[PDB]
Amino acid sequence: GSHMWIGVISLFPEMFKAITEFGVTGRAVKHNLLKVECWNPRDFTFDKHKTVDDRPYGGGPGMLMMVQPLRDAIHTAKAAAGEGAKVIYLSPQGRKLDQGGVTELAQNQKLILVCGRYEGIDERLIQTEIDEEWSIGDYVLTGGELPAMTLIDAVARFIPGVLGDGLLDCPHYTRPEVLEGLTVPPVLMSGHHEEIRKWRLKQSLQRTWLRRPELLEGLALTDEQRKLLKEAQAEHN
Amino acid sequence: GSHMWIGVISLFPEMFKAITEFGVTGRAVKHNLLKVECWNPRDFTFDKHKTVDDRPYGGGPGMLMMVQPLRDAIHTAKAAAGEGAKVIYLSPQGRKLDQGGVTELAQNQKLILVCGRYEGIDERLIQTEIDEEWSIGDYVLTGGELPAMTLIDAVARFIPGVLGDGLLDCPHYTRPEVLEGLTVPPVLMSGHHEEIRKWRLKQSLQRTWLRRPELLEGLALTDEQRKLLKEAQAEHN
Ligand SMILES: NC(=O)c1ccc(N[C@@H]2C[C@H](CO)[C@@H](O)C2)nc1
Ligand SMILES: NC(=O)c1ccc(N[C@@H]2C[C@H](CO)[C@@H](O)C2)nc1
Repeated sequence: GSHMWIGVISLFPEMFKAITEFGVTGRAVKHNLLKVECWNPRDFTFDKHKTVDDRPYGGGPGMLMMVQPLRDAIHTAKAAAGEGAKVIYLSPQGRKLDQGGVTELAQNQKLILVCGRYEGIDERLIQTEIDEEWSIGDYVLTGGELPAMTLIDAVARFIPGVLGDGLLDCPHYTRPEVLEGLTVPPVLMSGHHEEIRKWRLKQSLQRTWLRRPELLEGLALTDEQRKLLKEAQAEHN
Repeated sequence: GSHMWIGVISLFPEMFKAITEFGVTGRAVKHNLLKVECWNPRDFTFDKHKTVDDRPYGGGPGMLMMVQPLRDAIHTAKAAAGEGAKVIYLSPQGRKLDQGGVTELAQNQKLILVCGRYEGIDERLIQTEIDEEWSIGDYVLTGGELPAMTLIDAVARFIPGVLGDGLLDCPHYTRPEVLEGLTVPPVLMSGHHEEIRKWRLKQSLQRTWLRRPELLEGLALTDEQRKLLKEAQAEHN
Protein backbone atom coordinates (compact mmCIF):
# COMPACT_ATOMS: atom_id res chain seq x y z
CA GLY A 1 0.00 0.00 0.00
CA SER A 2 2.22 2.76 1.33
CA HIS A 3 5.11 0.29 1.02
CA MET A 4 8.72 1.40 1.02
CA TRP A 5 11.74 0.56 -1.11
CA ILE A 6 15.20 1.02 0.33
CA GLY A 7 18.36 0.70 -1.69
CA VAL A 8 21.59 0.05 0.19
CA ILE A 9 25.19 0.47 -0.91
CA SER A 10 27.43 -1.63 1.35
CA LEU A 11 30.60 -3.73 1.39
CA PHE A 12 28.80 -6.07 3.84
CA PRO A 13 25.23 -6.63 2.46
CA GLU A 14 24.81 -9.75 4.61
CA MET A 15 24.71 -7.54 7.72
CA PHE A 16 21.23 -6.48 6.57
CA LYS A 17 19.84 -9.96 7.24
CA ALA A 18 19.66 -8.71 10.82
CA ILE A 19 16.63 -6.64 9.80
CA THR A 20 15.36 -8.53 6.75
CA GLU A 21 15.14 -11.98 8.36
CA PHE A 22 13.98 -11.27 11.94
CA GLY A 23 11.14 -9.80 13.98
CA VAL A 24 8.74 -7.08 12.89
CA THR A 25 11.03 -5.82 10.10
CA GLY A 26 11.55 -9.40 8.91
CA ARG A 27 7.77 -9.78 8.67
CA ALA A 28 7.51 -6.46 6.86
CA VAL A 29 9.96 -7.72 4.24
CA LYS A 30 8.26 -11.11 3.81
CA HIS A 31 4.86 -9.39 3.39
CA ASN A 32 6.32 -6.95 0.80
CA LEU A 33 5.63 -3.85 2.87
CA LEU A 34 9.37 -3.23 2.93
CA LYS A 35 11.91 -4.00 0.26
CA VAL A 36 15.61 -3.69 0.99
CA GLU A 37 17.91 -4.05 -2.01
CA CYS A 38 21.72 -4.11 -1.67
CA TRP A 39 24.56 -3.30 -4.05
CA ASN A 40 28.19 -4.08 -3.11
CA PRO A 41 31.02 -1.84 -4.46
CA ARG A 42 33.18 -4.96 -4.55
CA ASP A 43 31.02 -6.24 -7.42
CA PHE A 44 31.98 -3.09 -9.38
CA THR A 45 35.75 -3.48 -9.20
CA PHE A 46 37.78 -4.64 -12.19
CA ASP A 47 41.18 -5.39 -10.71
CA LYS A 48 42.23 -8.94 -9.82
CA HIS A 49 42.05 -8.33 -6.07
CA LYS A 50 38.72 -6.46 -6.16
CA THR A 51 40.16 -3.40 -4.42
CA VAL A 52 37.54 -1.22 -2.69
CA ASP A 53 39.76 1.15 -0.68
CA ASP A 54 42.19 3.90 -1.76
CA ARG A 55 44.78 6.24 -0.19
CA PRO A 56 43.74 9.67 1.02
CA TYR A 57 45.42 12.70 -0.51
CA GLY A 58 47.43 14.58 2.10
CA GLY A 59 48.46 11.45 3.91
CA GLY A 60 46.79 10.22 7.06
CA PRO A 61 46.37 7.12 9.23
CA GLY A 62 43.75 5.28 7.19
CA MET A 63 42.15 4.60 3.82
CA LEU A 64 39.00 5.84 2.13
CA MET A 65 36.49 3.98 0.03
CA MET A 66 37.74 3.80 -3.54
CA VAL A 67 35.78 6.23 -5.70
CA GLN A 68 35.11 4.22 -8.89
CA PRO A 69 33.51 1.08 -7.43
CA LEU A 70 31.49 3.10 -4.95
CA ARG A 71 30.34 5.65 -7.51
CA ASP A 72 29.37 2.88 -9.95
CA ALA A 73 27.40 1.02 -7.25
CA ILE A 74 25.55 4.23 -6.40
CA HIS A 75 24.67 4.87 -10.06
CA THR A 76 23.35 1.32 -10.41
CA ALA A 77 21.12 1.84 -7.35
CA LYS A 78 19.77 5.19 -8.68
CA ALA A 79 18.88 3.66 -12.06
CA ALA A 80 17.02 0.75 -10.42
CA ALA A 81 15.13 3.12 -8.12
CA GLY A 82 14.03 5.40 -10.91
CA GLU A 83 13.00 8.97 -10.14
CA GLY A 84 12.19 10.31 -6.69
CA ALA A 85 14.82 8.36 -4.76
CA LYS A 86 16.52 10.39 -2.02
CA VAL A 87 20.18 9.40 -1.52
CA ILE A 88 21.38 9.45 2.10
CA TYR A 89 24.92 9.15 3.45
CA LEU A 90 25.23 7.97 7.07
CA SER A 91 27.93 9.73 9.13
CA PRO A 92 28.60 11.63 12.40
CA GLN A 93 28.85 14.83 10.30
CA GLY A 94 25.23 14.50 9.27
CA ARG A 95 22.00 15.89 10.68
CA LYS A 96 21.19 14.25 14.00
CA LEU A 97 18.40 11.71 13.68
CA ASP A 98 15.45 12.07 16.04
CA GLN A 99 11.83 10.95 15.89
CA GLY A 100 10.62 14.00 13.97
CA GLY A 101 13.47 13.33 11.55
CA VAL A 102 12.36 9.69 11.24
CA THR A 103 8.81 10.73 10.31
CA GLU A 104 10.19 13.15 7.72
CA LEU A 105 12.26 10.37 6.14
CA ALA A 106 9.24 8.03 6.28
CA GLN A 107 7.48 10.28 3.71
CA ASN A 108 9.85 9.04 1.02
CA GLN A 109 8.66 6.07 -0.97
CA LYS A 110 12.24 5.40 -2.08
CA LEU A 111 15.54 5.78 -0.21
CA ILE A 112 19.11 4.89 -1.12
CA LEU A 113 21.45 4.50 1.88
CA VAL A 114 25.20 4.76 1.34
CA CYS A 115 27.24 3.02 4.06
CA GLY A 116 30.81 4.24 4.40
CA ARG A 117 33.67 2.04 5.67
CA TYR A 118 37.33 2.79 6.54
CA GLU A 119 37.87 6.54 7.11
CA GLY A 120 34.90 7.53 4.95
CA ILE A 121 34.26 8.54 1.36
CA ASP A 122 35.52 11.25 -1.01
CA GLU A 123 34.01 14.67 -0.27
CA ARG A 124 33.20 15.16 -3.97
CA LEU A 125 30.89 12.11 -4.00
CA ILE A 126 28.99 13.68 -1.14
CA GLN A 127 28.64 16.87 -3.18
CA THR A 128 27.65 15.14 -6.43
CA GLU A 129 25.82 11.99 -5.30
CA ILE A 130 24.34 12.61 -1.84
CA ASP A 131 21.10 14.46 -1.16
CA GLU A 132 21.27 14.43 2.66
CA GLU A 133 23.77 13.48 5.33
CA TRP A 134 22.33 12.02 8.56
CA SER A 135 23.76 10.80 11.87
CA ILE A 136 22.04 8.45 14.30
CA GLY A 137 23.96 10.00 17.20
CA ASP A 138 27.22 11.68 18.26
CA TYR A 139 29.45 8.62 18.31
CA VAL A 140 31.79 6.97 15.81
CA LEU A 141 31.24 3.47 14.42
CA THR A 142 33.30 1.17 12.19
CA GLY A 143 30.78 1.55 9.36
CA GLY A 144 27.49 3.06 8.25
CA GLU A 145 25.62 -0.26 8.10
CA LEU A 146 24.36 -0.21 11.69
CA PRO A 147 23.18 3.40 11.29
CA ALA A 148 21.52 2.48 7.99
CA MET A 149 19.73 -0.47 9.63
CA THR A 150 18.82 1.71 12.56
CA LEU A 151 17.18 4.21 10.17
CA ILE A 152 15.41 1.42 8.23
CA ASP A 153 13.93 -0.08 11.40
CA ALA A 154 12.74 3.33 12.63
CA VAL A 155 11.00 4.33 9.36
CA ALA A 156 9.57 0.84 8.92
CA ARG A 157 7.39 1.42 12.01
CA PHE A 158 5.57 4.14 10.04
CA ILE A 159 4.69 1.90 7.10
CA PRO A 160 1.04 0.85 7.43
CA GLY A 161 0.66 -2.84 8.25
CA VAL A 162 4.08 -3.17 9.84
CA LEU A 163 2.93 -2.59 13.43
CA GLY A 164 -0.34 -3.62 15.07
CA ASP A 165 3.83 12.62 22.01
CA GLY A 166 7.30 13.98 22.79
CA LEU A 167 7.46 12.32 26.22
CA LEU A 168 9.37 9.32 27.59
CA ASP A 169 7.28 6.15 27.91
CA CYS A 170 5.52 5.26 31.18
CA PRO A 171 6.58 2.17 33.18
CA HIS A 172 4.83 -1.08 32.20
CA TYR A 173 4.02 -4.16 34.27
CA THR A 174 3.07 -7.78 33.55
CA ARG A 175 2.85 -11.01 35.60
CA PRO A 176 3.52 -11.73 38.39
CA GLU A 177 1.59 -9.35 40.64
CA VAL A 178 4.50 -9.41 43.14
CA LEU A 179 8.14 -9.62 42.00
CA GLU A 180 10.95 -9.60 44.57
CA GLY A 181 8.63 -7.83 47.01
CA LEU A 182 7.70 -5.25 44.38
CA THR A 183 4.00 -4.90 43.68
CA VAL A 184 2.13 -3.66 40.63
CA PRO A 185 0.56 -0.20 41.14
CA PRO A 186 -3.09 -0.87 42.19
CA VAL A 187 -4.47 1.59 39.59
CA LEU A 188 -3.31 -0.79 36.84
CA MET A 189 -5.40 -3.53 38.51
CA SER A 190 -8.47 -1.30 38.94
CA GLY A 191 -9.98 -1.60 35.47
CA HIS A 192 -10.68 2.14 35.69
CA HIS A 193 -9.54 2.92 32.15
CA GLU A 194 -9.56 6.67 32.75
CA GLU A 195 -7.49 6.61 35.95
CA ILE A 196 -5.06 4.30 34.17
CA ARG A 197 -4.70 6.72 31.26
CA LYS A 198 -4.02 9.59 33.66
CA TRP A 199 -1.57 7.63 35.81
CA ARG A 200 0.40 6.67 32.67
CA LEU A 201 0.48 10.23 31.35
CA LYS A 202 1.50 11.57 34.76
CA GLN A 203 4.28 8.97 34.92
CA SER A 204 5.48 9.95 31.43
CA LEU A 205 5.53 13.63 32.38
CA GLN A 206 7.38 12.93 35.64
CA ARG A 207 9.97 10.64 34.01
CA THR A 208 10.54 13.16 31.22
CA TRP A 209 10.96 15.98 33.76
CA LEU A 210 13.43 14.03 35.94
CA ARG A 211 15.47 12.39 33.15
CA ARG A 212 15.19 14.66 30.14
CA PRO A 213 13.92 18.09 31.29
CA GLU A 214 15.03 19.76 28.05
CA LEU A 215 12.44 17.69 26.18
CA LEU A 216 9.62 19.51 28.04
CA GLU A 217 10.83 22.86 26.73
CA GLY A 218 10.03 21.92 23.14
CA LEU A 219 6.44 21.18 24.08
CA ALA A 220 3.21 23.09 24.44
CA LEU A 221 1.61 21.06 27.23
CA THR A 222 -2.14 20.59 27.35
CA ASP A 223 -3.98 21.85 30.46
CA GLU A 224 -4.26 18.25 31.65
CA GLN A 225 -0.55 17.71 31.09
CA ARG A 226 0.35 20.94 32.93
CA LYS A 227 -1.77 19.82 35.86
CA LEU A 228 -0.40 16.27 36.06
CA LEU A 229 3.19 17.50 35.76
CA LYS A 230 2.66 20.07 38.55
CA GLU A 231 1.12 17.31 40.68
CA ALA A 232 4.14 15.08 39.98
CA GLN A 233 6.54 17.89 40.88
CA ALA A 234 4.67 18.59 44.15
CA GLU A 235 4.80 14.91 45.16
CA HIS A 236 8.50 14.80 44.33
CA ASN A 237 9.33 17.78 46.56
CA GLY B 1 45.06 -7.93 26.42
CA SER B 2 42.46 -5.34 27.34
CA HIS B 3 39.91 -7.61 25.66
CA MET B 4 36.20 -7.27 26.27
CA TRP B 5 33.41 -9.73 27.01
CA ILE B 6 29.86 -8.79 26.15
CA GLY B 7 26.85 -10.83 27.18
CA VAL B 8 23.64 -10.33 25.24
CA ILE B 9 20.07 -11.25 26.13
CA SER B 10 17.99 -11.36 22.94
CA LEU B 11 15.10 -13.17 21.26
CA PHE B 12 17.03 -12.83 17.98
CA PRO B 13 20.71 -13.77 18.72
CA GLU B 14 21.39 -14.36 15.01
CA MET B 15 21.08 -10.61 14.41
CA PHE B 16 24.45 -10.28 16.15
CA LYS B 17 26.22 -12.05 13.26
CA ALA B 18 26.06 -8.61 11.65
CA ILE B 19 28.87 -7.54 13.99
CA THR B 20 30.51 -10.87 14.85
CA GLU B 21 31.06 -12.09 11.28
CA PHE B 22 31.95 -8.92 9.33
CA GLY B 23 34.48 -6.11 9.09
CA VAL B 24 36.60 -4.71 11.91
CA THR B 25 34.32 -6.10 14.65
CA GLY B 26 34.28 -9.48 12.91
CA ARG B 27 38.09 -9.47 12.99
CA ALA B 28 38.04 -8.42 16.64
CA VAL B 29 35.89 -11.45 17.45
CA LYS B 30 38.00 -13.91 15.43
CA HIS B 31 41.19 -12.61 17.12
CA ASN B 32 39.58 -12.93 20.60
CA LEU B 33 39.80 -9.23 21.38
CA LEU B 34 36.01 -9.20 21.59
CA LYS B 35 33.71 -11.94 22.80
CA VAL B 36 29.98 -11.64 22.31
CA GLU B 37 27.89 -14.30 24.05
CA CYS B 38 24.09 -14.55 23.58
CA TRP B 39 21.30 -16.02 25.68
CA ASN B 40 17.75 -16.32 24.29
CA PRO B 41 14.75 -16.06 26.69
CA ARG B 42 12.97 -18.55 24.42
CA ASP B 43 15.42 -21.22 25.64
CA PHE B 44 14.19 -20.54 29.20
CA THR B 45 10.49 -21.14 28.61
CA PHE B 46 8.76 -24.30 29.78
CA ASP B 47 5.40 -24.18 28.04
CA LYS B 48 4.74 -26.13 24.84
CA HIS B 49 4.66 -23.02 22.65
CA LYS B 50 7.74 -21.39 24.21
CA THR B 51 5.86 -18.20 25.10
CA VAL B 52 8.12 -15.15 25.56
CA ASP B 53 5.54 -12.34 25.72
CA ASP B 54 2.85 -11.49 28.31
CA ARG B 55 -0.07 -9.07 28.75
CA PRO B 56 0.49 -5.70 30.39
CA TYR B 57 -1.46 -4.89 33.54
CA GLY B 58 -3.80 -1.97 32.95
CA GLY B 59 -4.55 -2.97 29.40
CA GLY B 60 -2.90 -1.40 26.40
CA PRO B 61 -2.23 -1.95 22.69
CA GLY B 62 0.70 -4.36 22.94
CA MET B 63 2.53 -7.04 24.91
CA LEU B 64 5.59 -7.01 27.13
CA MET B 65 8.41 -9.49 27.41
CA MET B 66 7.36 -12.30 29.72
CA VAL B 67 9.12 -11.93 33.06
CA GLN B 68 10.19 -15.50 33.90
CA PRO B 69 12.07 -16.45 30.73
CA LEU B 70 13.72 -13.04 30.52
CA ARG B 71 14.68 -12.96 34.18
CA ASP B 72 16.09 -16.50 33.97
CA ALA B 73 18.13 -15.63 30.86
CA ILE B 74 19.54 -12.59 32.63
CA HIS B 75 20.52 -14.65 35.71
CA THR B 76 22.27 -17.19 33.49
CA ALA B 77 24.27 -14.40 31.83
CA LYS B 78 25.27 -12.86 35.21
CA ALA B 79 26.51 -16.21 36.53
CA ALA B 80 28.61 -16.85 33.41
CA ALA B 81 30.10 -13.34 33.57
CA GLY B 82 31.06 -13.61 37.21
CA GLU B 83 31.62 -10.47 39.26
CA GLY B 84 32.08 -6.99 37.83
CA ALA B 85 29.61 -7.28 34.96
CA LYS B 86 27.55 -4.13 34.40
CA VAL B 87 24.01 -4.90 33.16
CA ILE B 88 22.64 -2.43 30.60
CA TYR B 89 19.09 -2.10 29.25
CA LEU B 90 18.74 -0.38 25.87
CA SER B 91 15.75 1.98 25.54
CA PRO B 92 14.70 5.54 24.57
CA GLN B 93 14.18 6.24 28.30
CA GLY B 94 17.86 5.71 28.97
CA ARG B 95 20.83 8.05 29.13
CA LYS B 96 21.66 9.38 25.68
CA LEU B 97 24.75 7.73 24.23
CA ASP B 98 27.51 10.00 22.98
CA GLN B 99 31.24 9.54 22.47
CA GLY B 100 32.18 10.44 26.04
CA GLY B 101 29.55 7.91 27.12
CA VAL B 102 31.10 5.31 24.80
CA THR B 103 34.54 5.78 26.38
CA GLU B 104 33.01 5.46 29.84
CA LEU B 105 31.37 2.17 28.87
CA ALA B 106 34.64 0.99 27.26
CA GLN B 107 36.24 0.94 30.75
CA ASN B 108 34.17 -2.12 31.64
CA GLN B 109 35.80 -5.45 30.98
CA LYS B 110 32.39 -7.13 31.11
CA LEU B 111 28.97 -5.93 29.90
CA ILE B 112 25.58 -7.61 29.72
CA LEU B 113 23.16 -6.03 27.22
CA VAL B 114 19.45 -6.68 27.60
CA CYS B 115 17.49 -6.19 24.36
CA GLY B 116 13.78 -5.53 24.81
CA ARG B 117 11.15 -6.49 22.21
CA TYR B 118 7.39 -5.79 21.95
CA GLU B 119 6.38 -2.85 24.19
CA GLY B 120 9.32 -3.35 26.55
CA ILE B 121 10.01 -5.12 29.83
CA ASP B 122 8.55 -5.08 33.35
CA GLU B 123 9.61 -2.01 35.34
CA ARG B 124 10.54 -4.20 38.32
CA LEU B 125 13.19 -6.05 36.29
CA ILE B 126 14.75 -2.71 35.49
CA GLN B 127 14.82 -1.90 39.21
CA THR B 128 16.17 -5.30 40.31
CA GLU B 129 18.30 -6.46 37.37
CA ILE B 130 19.52 -3.40 35.46
CA ASP B 131 22.48 -1.24 36.46
CA GLU B 132 22.12 1.43 33.75
CA GLU B 133 19.62 2.37 31.07
CA TRP B 134 21.06 3.83 27.84
CA SER B 135 19.63 5.17 24.59
CA ILE B 136 21.49 5.48 21.29
CA GLY B 137 19.26 8.38 20.27
CA ASP B 138 15.77 9.91 20.55
CA TYR B 139 13.92 7.56 18.24
CA VAL B 140 11.92 4.37 18.70
CA LEU B 141 12.95 1.01 17.21
CA THR B 142 11.29 -2.41 17.04
CA GLY B 143 13.89 -3.86 19.42
CA GLY B 144 17.03 -3.21 21.44
CA GLU B 145 19.28 -5.40 19.27
CA LEU B 146 20.35 -2.66 16.85
CA PRO B 147 21.11 -0.30 19.76
CA ALA B 148 23.03 -3.09 21.50
CA MET B 149 25.07 -3.76 18.35
CA THR B 150 25.58 -0.05 17.88
CA LEU B 151 27.02 0.17 21.42
CA ILE B 152 29.20 -2.93 20.89
CA ASP B 153 30.69 -1.54 17.66
CA ALA B 154 31.40 1.85 19.29
CA VAL B 155 33.17 0.41 22.38
CA ALA B 156 35.03 -2.15 20.28
CA ARG B 157 36.97 0.71 18.63
CA PHE B 158 38.55 1.41 22.04
CA ILE B 159 39.84 -2.12 22.55
CA PRO B 160 43.56 -2.18 21.76
CA GLY B 161 44.34 -4.12 18.58
CA VAL B 162 40.90 -3.62 17.05
CA LEU B 163 41.79 -0.53 15.01
CA GLY B 164 45.07 0.32 13.29
CA ASP B 165 38.67 16.01 19.76
CA GLY B 166 35.03 17.09 20.01
CA LEU B 167 34.89 18.36 16.41
CA LEU B 168 33.29 17.04 13.23
CA ASP B 169 35.72 15.31 10.86
CA CYS B 170 37.41 17.23 8.01
CA PRO B 171 36.62 16.38 4.36
CA HIS B 172 38.80 13.64 2.82
CA TYR B 173 39.86 13.08 -0.78
CA THR B 174 41.27 10.16 -2.80
CA ARG B 175 41.77 9.41 -6.52
CA PRO B 176 41.05 10.82 -9.02
CA GLU B 177 42.57 14.30 -8.81
CA VAL B 178 39.57 15.69 -10.75
CA LEU B 179 36.04 14.30 -10.29
CA GLU B 180 33.12 15.80 -12.21
CA GLY B 181 35.09 19.05 -12.55
CA LEU B 182 35.84 19.07 -8.83
CA THR B 183 39.50 19.25 -7.90
CA VAL B 184 41.36 18.16 -4.79
CA PRO B 185 42.48 21.11 -2.61
CA PRO B 186 46.12 21.83 -3.64
CA VAL B 187 47.33 21.85 0.00
CA LEU B 188 46.60 18.11 0.18
CA MET B 189 48.92 17.65 -2.83
CA SER B 190 51.68 19.86 -1.40
CA GLY B 191 53.39 17.37 0.90
CA HIS B 192 53.62 20.19 3.44
CA HIS B 193 52.58 18.08 6.42
CA GLU B 194 52.12 21.12 8.67
CA GLU B 195 49.91 23.10 6.28
CA ILE B 196 47.86 19.94 5.76
CA ARG B 197 47.37 19.51 9.51
CA LYS B 198 46.23 23.12 9.84
CA TRP B 199 43.92 23.01 6.81
CA ARG B 200 42.25 19.87 8.23
CA LEU B 201 41.81 21.40 11.68
CA LYS B 202 40.47 24.62 10.19
CA GLN B 203 38.01 22.60 8.10
CA SER B 204 36.88 20.66 11.18
CA LEU B 205 36.34 23.88 13.13
CA GLN B 206 34.43 25.49 10.25
CA ARG B 207 32.22 22.44 9.64
CA THR B 208 31.49 22.13 13.35
CA TRP B 209 30.61 25.84 13.56
CA LEU B 210 28.29 25.75 10.52
CA ARG B 211 26.60 22.39 11.20
CA ARG B 212 26.75 21.85 14.94
CA PRO B 213 27.55 25.20 16.64
CA GLU B 214 26.42 23.93 20.05
CA LEU B 215 29.32 21.46 20.01
CA LEU B 216 31.81 24.38 20.14
CA GLU B 217 30.27 25.63 23.39
CA GLY B 218 31.36 22.51 25.28
CA LEU B 219 34.96 23.09 24.27
CA ALA B 220 37.92 25.06 25.53
CA LEU B 221 39.60 25.83 22.22
CA THR B 222 43.38 26.04 21.98
CA ASP B 223 44.89 29.34 20.79
CA GLU B 224 45.54 27.72 17.42
CA GLN B 225 41.95 26.51 17.23
CA ARG B 226 40.58 29.96 18.19
CA LYS B 227 42.67 31.52 15.45
CA LEU B 228 41.73 29.04 12.71
CA LEU B 229 38.04 29.24 13.62
CA LYS B 230 38.11 33.07 13.52
CA GLU B 231 39.87 32.85 10.14
CA ALA B 232 37.17 30.46 8.90
CA GLN B 233 34.41 32.75 10.14
CA ALA B 234 36.02 35.79 8.44
CA GLU B 235 36.28 33.94 5.11
CA HIS B 236 32.66 32.83 5.43
CA ASN B 237 31.38 36.39 5.94
N1 LIG C 1 26.58 8.15 13.92
C1 LIG C 1 26.46 7.68 12.64
O1 LIG C 1 25.47 7.70 11.93
C2 LIG C 1 27.70 7.11 12.14
C3 LIG C 1 27.84 6.86 10.80
C4 LIG C 1 29.04 6.32 10.40
C5 LIG C 1 30.03 6.07 11.32
N2 LIG C 1 31.22 5.52 10.85
C6 LIG C 1 31.09 5.37 9.42
C7 LIG C 1 32.35 4.74 8.88
C8 LIG C 1 32.97 5.72 7.91
C9 LIG C 1 34.35 6.09 8.38
O2 LIG C 1 34.23 6.75 9.63
C10 LIG C 1 32.10 6.94 7.86
O3 LIG C 1 31.59 7.07 6.54
C11 LIG C 1 30.93 6.73 8.79
N3 LIG C 1 29.89 6.31 12.63
C12 LIG C 1 28.73 6.83 13.01
N1 LIG D 1 17.05 4.46 21.12
C1 LIG D 1 17.28 3.24 21.69
O1 LIG D 1 18.30 2.86 22.25
C2 LIG D 1 16.14 2.34 21.58
C3 LIG D 1 16.10 1.19 22.33
C4 LIG D 1 15.00 0.39 22.17
C5 LIG D 1 14.00 0.76 21.29
N2 LIG D 1 12.90 -0.10 21.18
C6 LIG D 1 13.13 -1.21 22.08
C7 LIG D 1 11.98 -2.18 21.95
C8 LIG D 1 11.30 -2.27 23.29
C9 LIG D 1 9.86 -1.83 23.16
O2 LIG D 1 9.84 -0.47 22.76
C10 LIG D 1 12.02 -1.35 24.24
O3 LIG D 1 12.57 -2.14 25.28
C11 LIG D 1 13.15 -0.70 23.49
N3 LIG D 1 14.04 1.87 20.56
C12 LIG D 1 15.12 2.64 20.72
